Amino acid sequence: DVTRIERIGAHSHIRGLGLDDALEPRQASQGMVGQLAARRAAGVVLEMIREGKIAGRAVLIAGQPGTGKTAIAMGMAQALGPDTPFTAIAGSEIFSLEMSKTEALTQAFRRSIGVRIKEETEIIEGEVVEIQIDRPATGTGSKVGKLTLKTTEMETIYDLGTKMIESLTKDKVQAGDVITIDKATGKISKLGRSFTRARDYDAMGSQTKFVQCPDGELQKRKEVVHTVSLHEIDVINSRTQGFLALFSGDTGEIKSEVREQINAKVAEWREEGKAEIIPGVLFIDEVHMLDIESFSFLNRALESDMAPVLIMATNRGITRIRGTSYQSPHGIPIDLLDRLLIVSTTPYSEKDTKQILRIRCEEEDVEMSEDAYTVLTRIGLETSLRYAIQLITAASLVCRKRKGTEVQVDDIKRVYSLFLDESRSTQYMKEYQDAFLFN
Amino acid sequence: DVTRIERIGAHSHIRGLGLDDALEPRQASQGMVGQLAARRAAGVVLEMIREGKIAGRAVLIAGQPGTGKTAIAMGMAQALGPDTPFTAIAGSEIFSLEMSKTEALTQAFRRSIGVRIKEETEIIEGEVVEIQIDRPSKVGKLTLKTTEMETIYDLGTKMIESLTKDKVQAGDVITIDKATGKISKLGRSFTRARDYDAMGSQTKFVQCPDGELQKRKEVVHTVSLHEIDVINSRTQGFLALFSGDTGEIKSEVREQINAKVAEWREEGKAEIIPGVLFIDEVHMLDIESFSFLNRALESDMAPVLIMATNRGITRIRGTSYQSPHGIPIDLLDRLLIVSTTPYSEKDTKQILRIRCEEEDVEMSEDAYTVLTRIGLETSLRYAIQLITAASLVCRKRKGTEVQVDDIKRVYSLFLDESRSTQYMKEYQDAFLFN
Amino acid sequence: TQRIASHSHVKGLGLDESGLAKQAASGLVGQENAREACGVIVELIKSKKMAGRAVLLAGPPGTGKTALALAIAQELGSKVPFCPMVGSEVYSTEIKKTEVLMENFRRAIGLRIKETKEVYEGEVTELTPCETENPMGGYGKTISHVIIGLKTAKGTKQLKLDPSIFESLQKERVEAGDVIYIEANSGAVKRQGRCDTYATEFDLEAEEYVPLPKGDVHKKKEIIQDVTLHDLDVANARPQGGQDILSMMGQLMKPKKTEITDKLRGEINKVVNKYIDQGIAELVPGVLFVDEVHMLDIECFTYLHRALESSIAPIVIFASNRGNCVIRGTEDITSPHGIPLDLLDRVMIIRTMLYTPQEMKQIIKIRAQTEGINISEEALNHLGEIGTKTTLRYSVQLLTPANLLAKINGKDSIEKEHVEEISELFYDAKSSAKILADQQDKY
Amino acid sequence: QRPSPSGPPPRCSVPGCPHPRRYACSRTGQALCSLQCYRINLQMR
Ligand SMILES: Nc1ncnc2c1ncn2[C@@H]1O[C@H](COP(=O)(O)OP(=O)(O)O)[C@@H](O)[C@H]1O
Ligand SMILES: Nc1ncnc2c1ncn2[C@@H]1O[C@H](COP(=O)(O)OP(=O)(O)O)[C@@H](O)[C@H]1O
Ligand SMILES: Nc1ncnc2c1ncn2[C@@H]1O[C@H](COP(=O)(O)OP(=O)(O)O)[C@@H](O)[C@H]1O
Ligand SMILES: [Zn+2]
Repeated sequence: DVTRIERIGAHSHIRGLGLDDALEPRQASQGMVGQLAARRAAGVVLEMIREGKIAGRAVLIAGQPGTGKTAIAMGMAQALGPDTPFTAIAGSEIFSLEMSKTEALTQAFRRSIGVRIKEETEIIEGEVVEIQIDRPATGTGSKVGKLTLKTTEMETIYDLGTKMIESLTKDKVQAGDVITIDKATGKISKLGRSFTRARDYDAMGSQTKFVQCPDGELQKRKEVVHTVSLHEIDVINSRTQGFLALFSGDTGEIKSEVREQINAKVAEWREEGKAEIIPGVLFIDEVHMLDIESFSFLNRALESDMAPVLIMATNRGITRIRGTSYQSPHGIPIDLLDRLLIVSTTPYSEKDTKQILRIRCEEEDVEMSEDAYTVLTRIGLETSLRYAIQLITAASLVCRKRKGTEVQVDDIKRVYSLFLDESRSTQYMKEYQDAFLFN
Repeated sequence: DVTRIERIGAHSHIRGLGLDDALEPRQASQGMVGQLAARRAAGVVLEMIREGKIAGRAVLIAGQPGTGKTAIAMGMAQALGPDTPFTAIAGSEIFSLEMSKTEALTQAFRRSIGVRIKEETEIIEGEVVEIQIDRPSKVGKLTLKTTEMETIYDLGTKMIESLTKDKVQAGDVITIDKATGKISKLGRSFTRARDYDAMGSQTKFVQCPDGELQKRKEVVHTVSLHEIDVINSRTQGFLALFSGDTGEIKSEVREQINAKVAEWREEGKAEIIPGVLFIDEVHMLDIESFSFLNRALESDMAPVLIMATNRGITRIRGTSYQSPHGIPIDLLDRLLIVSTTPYSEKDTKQILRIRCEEEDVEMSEDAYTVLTRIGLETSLRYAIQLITAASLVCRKRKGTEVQVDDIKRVYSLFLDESRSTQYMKEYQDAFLFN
Repeated sequence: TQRIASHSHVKGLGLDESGLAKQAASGLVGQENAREACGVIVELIKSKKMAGRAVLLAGPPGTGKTALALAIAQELGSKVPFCPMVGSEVYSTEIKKTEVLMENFRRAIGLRIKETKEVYEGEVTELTPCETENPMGGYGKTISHVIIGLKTAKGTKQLKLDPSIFESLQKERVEAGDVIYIEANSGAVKRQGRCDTYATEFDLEAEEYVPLPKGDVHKKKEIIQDVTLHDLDVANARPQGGQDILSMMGQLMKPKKTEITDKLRGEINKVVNKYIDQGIAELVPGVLFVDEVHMLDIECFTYLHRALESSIAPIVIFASNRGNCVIRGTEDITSPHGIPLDLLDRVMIIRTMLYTPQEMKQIIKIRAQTEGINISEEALNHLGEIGTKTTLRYSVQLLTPANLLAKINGKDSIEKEHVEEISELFYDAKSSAKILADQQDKY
Repeated sequence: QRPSPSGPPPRCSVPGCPHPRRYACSRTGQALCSLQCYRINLQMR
C-alpha cells in the first residue's frame, strides 16, 4: 500500500544481464530476453570491468531505436553492484553555463573512479546518570568535571578535559540520556532519553522519542565504509572548509595542479594499503549530441592511466557531426570511432516481443487473455514496442473501471481507439494542413 | 525663463483622449485630430481597463508610420491619469544580460498591478529644545517645539539610551513613531544655523515643523506587486528596487505572493487595481518570448496589454517564417487589432496648428498652406519638425511672424528622406560599402 | 470580487461513473474522446504506480488542449502538486537548461509530514530561584530549580524549570512585565517585549509593545506540512544560518541558482525513504504540464529522453500546436509538432479536433453566463455565426466590449446593434492580414 | 517581583476632554491631548 520514492519505470524489471557461469546468455532470465550477441558482448565487458586492470577502454552500442541499448546499460549497471561506482550522464548534461565542456567531461571522468576506505574507531555507547561541571569563578577559563556512565551490566566514571566539556554543553546533554562518545574525533551523537530516569522531570524542556539502554560492555568498536569519488576529493582540496560545493555544485574549472596532486596522493594511498582505489563505469547516453571539441577531448582523456571504462550509445546513421558539416558514421568523427569496440543490436521478432510483453505485465501486475496477448503483439509489430508496452497500463485501468479482473481484446481495442500512434496521428494530421502552424 | 526637467516633447501636446459621455470622439479636442474609429475603440478598451473585472486582455494598434499609434497610447495614458499603473516599455528593453527574456516580461507584468492598503499612523515631529536626565533606571524628560505649541515628554530609560546613542542636540528637528520608537533626524532649524561657523560632514537646514505635534490619522499606500516580489526575493531586497540587481526570482515566491494577496482581498484588508502594460514596437520580440505571452495572459491577475506594430507581412524575429505584423498566428487571435488610417489634408492642417500653439509659434495662412503641401508630399513628422527651425530662422531675421520665404529657406537647408536618397545615388561611389 | 480569467469556467471533465463523457458538464462541451482519455490519465495519476509516462495533446490552435490540462488539474484536487511550465522557461542566463528541467521535474513531487508543537508562553510575573535548604560540603547553598509564573488571558500558573535556564534568562533581558515563550522540545527562552498593559506608564519608550496572549499558557497542537522535493534541494544547497562568515557572506551577496549535483539527490532520496519506511511522511506524486513544448531545444529533448525512463520522474503532460515544423536547435530537420520522432515514440498522443457551430455557440453562452453577462438570442446567434466565420477566440473576446457599449446606451443586455458595432470597430487576424497584403507598399 | 500597577490611567487635565494624556504641557505643566486642549489650557491660565 505504501508508495516509496522508487516507482515502476520503463526499465524497472531488468535485474541484470541473465548470464550463466560460462558467460552464455539465456533466452529468458533476469528480465532480459533475446538479443543474444549484444548480451554476450556486454557480459564480456562486464567481466573485464570487474577484473579492473586496463584503463581508458571505450565501448559503443548501436542499433535501431527501441532495441534495448539502454536496457542493456541498465542491466549491466544492476549486475555490476551497488558498491561499484556507476555514473549515467545524458548527451546534453555537459553543456553548462558554469564550466567549460572539457571541464565538465573531466569532472564526469573523475566522478567514476572511487576510493574505498574502511574507518574503524573506538566508541563508548552508554546511558547518562549524572554530569559534573565545576565552572571557575575568575581564574583563566579552565574547567573541570566528571561524567558517570552506566549500562545494564557495568558502569564507570570518566574525567573530563577542557575540550569535550564545550561539546557537551553545545549539545545540551543532561541526565537520563543515551549517548555515543567518539574517542578519536570527540563528537557526541544523541540517541534519546531513557525510561526510568524520566520519572523525575521538571516542566517540558525536551520532548522527543524514546530509546532503550545499550546492553553489554560500555566500550566498543565501530566500523564505517566510505566510498569517495575522485571529483569530490578534488572539490574538497580545491578550497579551505569547502564542502557544500559537493551538493551546491558551485566549484567551477578547478585548477589542474590540484588534480595532479590528488592523483599522486591517491597513488601513495594505494601503495600504503590504507585505502583501495576501484575504477568505475561511465555511461554517456545519446552521445551523438556531443560537440566535436568534446569528442576530441575524449580522444586524449581516454589515454590516461586513471580514465574509466566509458560506454557510448547512439541510434543515428550517416549524420553530420554537431558543430561541423562533415558526415560520419554514428555522427562521430573517425578518430574517436577508431579507439573503441562497436556492439550492434538486431531488431526484435514476434516470439520475443510476446515474452517482453509478458514480463512487463508480470512487473506491472496485469493479466490478459491469450487473444489479448496476440492482439497486443500484432500492435507491437505493426507499431513500435514502446507503444505496446504503454498500452498495458491503460488497458488495465480501463478493465478495472468496468469492475473487471482480466483484460480482454475489447478493452485493448478501446484503448487503441482512444489514444493514438505517431503514424496514425500523422495520417490524421495531413487533413488539417491549413489548420496547423507553419507547415 | 525657468526651465524644469521636462519640456516640449513630441507627444506633450496631447492631454487625455478626446471623447464624450457616450464615448463619441470629437473632431478636435484635447489635442487630437481625426482617428474617430481608433479613438472609439481606445475609449471602449479604456472603460474595460477602468472597470477591471476581466483579466488577461490584449489590444493591438496597427497602421502606417505617422498615423498616431503611439499618440493614441499616450492619450490613453493621460486620460487614465495617475492612481492606475501604466508601465510603458519598448520592444527591445527585455534583452538583458542578468535576466532572461522570461523574467524581463514577468517583472513587467507584475509591475502593472497595484495594491491599495490602509494604515493607521501616529507620528510626533518637532524641534528639540532641551533634554534633561538624572543620575540616581535613569529618568529624564525631553521638550519638543513647533509653530503652535511647546511640550515636554517624560520618556523612559530605553529612550534615554537611544537618544544618547543617536547623539541628539538642541536645535535638531526629529520625528519619532510612538508605535515603534525610532528617531529619524531630519536636520537643524534655520534659526539654529549660525552657532557653528564650520559645518560638519553632512548637515541640513530645514524649517521648523508647524501644526499639531502628535498627528494620528489614516494613510493609503499603493504598492506594485513587483515591489512585494523583490522585497521577499532575498534577505534585504529593497535595495534591488533601485539598484536593478534583482535577477530570476524563484517561482515559489510569486505563488506565495499571489496567495497572500488573494487572502488579503478576501479579508478586505487590501484591494487590487489592475493596470496597463504598453509594449511599443512589439514587432521585434523573440519567438521564444511570444510563446511566453500565451500562458501569461491566462492568469487570474494580469494587466491589459497594448501593443504597437509598424510591420506588415514580414519575417518573425528568431525564426524563418513570414507572418502578418511579425507576430505568430497562435497569439494574434488572442489580441484585438485596432487599425488606423492615413490623415487627410484637413487633418494635416488641423494637426500642425496644435503643435504651433504648443510651441507658442504664430504662422501665416500661406505658410500653413505650403507646410500642409510639404507634409502631404512628404512625411508628417518632417513637416512637424519644420516649424521649430522656422521659428529660429525668423528670429534671426528679427521678425515676429513667419512667412513663405522663411519656410522655403528652412526647406532648402535641411533635407528629407526622398531628397537625401536621390542625392545619395548621384555620388554613391564616394560612399562606403555600397 | 475575484477577477474573471480566461479559463475560469473550466471546473472538470464531466464524466460518468462508467467514464463516458457527457455532452456538456462542468463547463466543457464536446471533445468526448479527449475527455475520456484525460479521465483515464487522471486514473493513472491517482494510481500511484507508474512514473515518467507522458501524454501529448495535439490539435489546432484554439481547440481546448490548454483547457483540458486545467480540467485535469481541477479534477485531481489540491493535495497533489501540479506544476505548469512553458517551453521558454528553460532558457536561463543563470543556469543550464537540463537543470531547469531537472528542478521542475523535482518540483512536481510533494511530501506531507506531520508533527506536534508544544510551547509554554505568556507574561512573566516573578522569578523565584527556589533553593534546597541544606547546602553541600564546601558551598553556601544548593539551588534546586527556578519557579516561573506565567499568566495569559485565561489564567496564571507556576512552572518549575531547570536552574540552567536562569543562565539564559540573564543572556537576554528577562524582567517582570515581559512576555516570553519556551519551546518544549527545544528548551530555549526568547523575549518578545513588554506587555501592552504597561504601554501608558511613559510618554516615549523606545520599545514597541505587544498584546497580552489569549489562550492557555501551555499550548500543544498537531500540524501537517507539505513540502515539494525541490524545496529540500534548495534548503540543503544553501544552508540558512547566521553564525558563519560563509552563510552570512552568501546571504549578503546576490543569490544565484546553482546546478545541484546528483549526489545531493542520492542522499535526500535515502533519508525520505527511511522516513517513509518509519511511517512518518507520506509521498504524493504529482503532474508537470509543459505547454508550447515546440519551443524546447534538441538538447532539452535529448535530456528528456533519459529523464522519462527514470523510476522517480512524475507524470508529464505535453501540449503543442505546430504542424510539420523545423526542430529548434537544428538546421532543416523537420518533424511533426516540431518534436523529434525518437522522443515522440515515448508519448501517448491525444488528438483534439475542431468545434462545430453548435458547440461554439454553447461555449459562447457558457462564457457569457460565467462572466455575468446577459445576451439576447438574436444577438447570440449572430455572434456564433461571426465566430464560425473567423474563430472561437474572436467571438468570445467581443462579449465584454458589447456589454460595455450596451451599458453605456443604458440597456441591460446586448442586442444586434451592439454586436455589429463592436465587430465594425475591432478587427480579426484574417481581415488585418488582408489589409496588410493590400497595403504592402506602405509598411 | 511585580511592581504595583495603577488603577486608572492618566487623563487630559481639561475636565471636558476624556482622552488620555498624550503629553504634559511645558509653560504651565499639565496633562494635555491635542491642539484644542492646549489652546484651552493656555487661555484659561
Ligand atoms: N532484451 C530485452 N529484455 C527486456 N526488455 C527489453 C529488451 N529490449 C528492450 N526492452 C524494453 O523495451 C523498452 C524500450 O527500449 P529502449 O531502452 O528505449 O531501447 P533503446 O534505448 O535502444 O531505444 C524498455 O523499457 C525495455 O524494458
Ligand atoms: N490623432 C492625433 N492627434 C494629434 N496629433 C497626432 C495624432 N496622431 C499622431 N499625432 C502626432 O504625429 C506625430 C507622429 O505620430 P506617431 O505617433 O509617431 O506615428 P506612429 O503611430 O506611426 O508612430 C506625433 O508627434 C503625434 O503627436
Ligand atoms: N471543451 C470546452 N468547453 C468550454 N470552453 C472551451 C472548450 N475548449 C476550449 N474552450 C475555450 O476556448 C478558449 C481557448 O482555448 P485554448 O485552451 O486556449 O485552446 P489552445 O490550447 O488550442 O490554444 C478558452 O477560453 C476556452 O474557454
Ligand atoms: Zn484634551
